[PDB]
Amino acid sequence: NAMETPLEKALTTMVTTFHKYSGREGSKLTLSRKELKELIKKELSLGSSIDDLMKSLDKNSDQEIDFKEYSVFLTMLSMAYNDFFLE
Amino acid sequence: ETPLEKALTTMVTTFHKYSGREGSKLTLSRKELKELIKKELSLGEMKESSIDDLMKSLDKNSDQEIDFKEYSVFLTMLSMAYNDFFLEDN
Ligand SMILES: [Ca+2]
Ligand SMILES: [Ca+2]
Ligand SMILES: [Ca+2]
Ligand SMILES: [Ca+2]
Ligand SMILES: [Ca+2]
Ligand SMILES: [Ca+2]
Ligand SMILES: [Ca+2]
Repeated sequence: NAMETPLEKALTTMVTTFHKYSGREGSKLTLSRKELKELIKKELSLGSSIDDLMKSLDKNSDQEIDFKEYSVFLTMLSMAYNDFFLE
Repeated sequence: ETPLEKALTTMVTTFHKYSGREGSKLTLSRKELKELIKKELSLGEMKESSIDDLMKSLDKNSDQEIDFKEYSVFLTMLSMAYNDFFLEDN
């Protein structure tokens, strides 16, 4: 939909990126650690601290990252750039 | 460079496009929040009553400014809304 604003397209990409990787194993509604790392490896530039990331994110302790837990991860990455924003 | 990386960059630069217009360059006034919503989201014009309520819900420290952390709660409302749409659609 070309008529979506730049922000709308961004938010859409955040949502589709989750579901692109959550449907590889297990529930398609959640990311396993394997699935998380594969989104991290392929979609981000972050190349034992995953499993620590995994734990910080898994607020319900169910071993899986759902959409609300992934949104917190995205905000972490956003804030890291916002902290040092130079106009 | 990835779509997801450009998306997160957009979250930041959009905030700053409007937060730097007046007052603190790092926070959105009520004016700046209303202008962000008007321009950067499609249709659905927000009434003054609606801006008030969203302002008061986001402004957890009552300084009448929306900082990036408070603004991140709004982005999540929008993501969550589209997630529900994507789930139904798929
Ligand atoms: Ca899965
Ligand atoms: Ca979980
Ligand atoms: Ca979380
Ligand atoms: Ca401002
Ligand atoms: Ca926009
Ligand atoms: Ca505030
Ligand atoms: Ca907050």
